[PDB]
Amino acid sequence: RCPDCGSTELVEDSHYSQSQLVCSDCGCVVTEGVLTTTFSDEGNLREVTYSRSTGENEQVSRSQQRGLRRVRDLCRVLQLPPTFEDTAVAYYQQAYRHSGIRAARLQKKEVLVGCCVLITCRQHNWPLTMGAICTLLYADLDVFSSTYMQIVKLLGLDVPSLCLAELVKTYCSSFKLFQASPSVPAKYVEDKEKMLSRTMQLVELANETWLVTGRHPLPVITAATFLAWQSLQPADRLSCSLARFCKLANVDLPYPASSRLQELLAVLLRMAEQLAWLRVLRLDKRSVVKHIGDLLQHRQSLVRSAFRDLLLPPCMLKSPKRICPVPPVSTVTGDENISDSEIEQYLRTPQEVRDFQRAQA
Amino acid sequence: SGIVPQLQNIVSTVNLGCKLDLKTIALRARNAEYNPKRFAAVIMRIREPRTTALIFSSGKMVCTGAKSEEQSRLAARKYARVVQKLGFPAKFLDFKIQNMVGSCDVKFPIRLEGLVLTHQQFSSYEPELFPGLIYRMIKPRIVLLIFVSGKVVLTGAKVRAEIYEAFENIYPILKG
Amino acid sequence: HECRLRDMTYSAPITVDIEYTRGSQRIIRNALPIGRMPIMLRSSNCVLT
Amino acid sequence: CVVEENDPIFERGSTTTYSSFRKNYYSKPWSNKETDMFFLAISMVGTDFSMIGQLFPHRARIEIKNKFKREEKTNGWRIDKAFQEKRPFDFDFFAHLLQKVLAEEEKRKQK
Ligand SMILES: [Zn+2]
Repeated sequence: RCPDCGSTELVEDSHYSQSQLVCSDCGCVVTEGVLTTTFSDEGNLREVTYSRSTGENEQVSRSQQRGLRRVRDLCRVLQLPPTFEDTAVAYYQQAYRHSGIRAARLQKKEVLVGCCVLITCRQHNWPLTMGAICTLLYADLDVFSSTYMQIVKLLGLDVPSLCLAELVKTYCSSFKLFQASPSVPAKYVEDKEKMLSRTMQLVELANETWLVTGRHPLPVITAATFLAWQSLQPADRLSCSLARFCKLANVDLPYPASSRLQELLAVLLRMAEQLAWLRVLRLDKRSVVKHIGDLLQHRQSLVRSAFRDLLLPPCMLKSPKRICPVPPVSTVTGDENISDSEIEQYLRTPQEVRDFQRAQA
Repeated sequence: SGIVPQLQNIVSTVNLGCKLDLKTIALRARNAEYNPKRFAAVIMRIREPRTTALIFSSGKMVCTGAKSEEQSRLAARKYARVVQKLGFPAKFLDFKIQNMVGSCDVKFPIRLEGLVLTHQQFSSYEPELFPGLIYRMIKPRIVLLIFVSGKVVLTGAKVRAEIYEAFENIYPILKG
Repeated sequence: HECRLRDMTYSAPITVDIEYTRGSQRIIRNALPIGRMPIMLRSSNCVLT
Repeated sequence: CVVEENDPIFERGSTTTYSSFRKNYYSKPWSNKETDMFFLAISMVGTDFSMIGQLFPHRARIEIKNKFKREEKTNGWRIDKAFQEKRPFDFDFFAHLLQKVLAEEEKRKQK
């Protein structure tokens, strides 16, 4: 403030290579000159963190060191930026604060590292399936999932939803159909951008038609890219199958994917019946792929007409006439005891006891 | 909401106030199983209410499979009578309902992504592992398994009124 | 020019096919990243040539 | 150093892997007469899973447990009917019936 008049309108203005505080009313300065570090001394001085100037980073067990080095190599083999490494090691140090977590086996620490890098990639919109992570872990996926559920129940951190478009972008590029390598004939080669756009449209169609809820995404993505590859050239690709396509692409095909494919084909049929030329053509499960592009041209009205006539698992679509049958009200318990012969029926006779002892003698 | 949930499983424990010999009750009973190599407790199954109980040597016993609190009490009294018939001073003391699991249905599909987008801090949706969304409401501390089929499973309550209020509170969230 | 604007390196990833043993079973590979070599401009692999 | 003992195998080329997350435990199927003999063994011994597993060399304990649970869930009426009727413990004729079931399943595999 101003020492004489008391005006608190002090403004920082850059003078001729000089910093100072001055009031705009009387032009009087209250504090002039500023002390800044020189780069000549900045390169000499070594930085110290509060993680080291407090005694911490020395109480790091050999197991905690192994865990953090595992986090480092896991985020490095994925070719992740150093920001992902920092966030992952921060999450690991935060999760290691619990007594129940620090006292565990090597499998537990490894699946914890896997879940930590999974959460790290989930944070910054980086899609990565749990299968690709479990592939780099020396453990099974069931215990990995159990520990994941346990730690997300114990911590309750933010878990974004897996985006389908980014997952398609990550999954379509893994195929070798884009390059005309000698292992694949030139007839199967296609453009990456067109196939990616077709697969994105097909997975959007699956999303709006209840084909991403509950079921694993990867089989739906495989079915979508297979339909896209078939529609790009049904002249020389309709005769193939999903197994042939997966063998040619050198990618392990999902088991339910074919079934998912069938469902998607059914959806296509439910669209082809709405279009006049297609409903006159009288297509089938095989000849519907060639018009998939047309189905993707006006997919909105087609799915609206299909839904105005929802999607559910086939187990419940068998016309259930009895939905949630009401059980009979039998909450009675008699007066004190309904009967006593049940005990006589449940007890073992001496002959039965002797037979049991003789059977496993 | 016009829909009433249906309780399916009841879990309740009871102390007998006395020590038991597991080999004696396992040797003189036909519906009793005891394999100390893996599990050191006695498994018994009563048929009329269709329920299963676990008996421990420390005097504690637990029941599962009941539909209501009265059926669980009846099963506990039946097991107490069975234990008393084998020459043991079993008592029916400290009986309290521990957990209840029920099922219901809404008859319309549910978007499991809109829920996790609007109620992220109350649910943990992972379709890659389990198809059903897991919702954890903290005010009654109820865990709900939701499916695209619309049928919802509720657990974690202590009384039927808790299940009813949890369902009537989660119904507008599912409808919206 | 995009690498000049985005302040990032202009490199190409190295692919490698190898063979090894996990449980005394010969497991082979086809394409595995091991690093990135910076690509000099107007070289054989450069797009400008 | 072995001499021509192992063959090269291509596995896991480090691409995007499908998330299986499933362990389909192999379970031997159940036949009609096998179900009948399991029911009679239950009626003769009770609900002792250990004793049933001991006298079932062709089956497993967890398989017997799953079958018993499925039966209690689906055919509780037949379960109670079998539990009401009693039959003394047989050993020699039980082994004869086991040999008969072995011959029957061998003939079935021959078909
Ligand atoms: Zn002044």
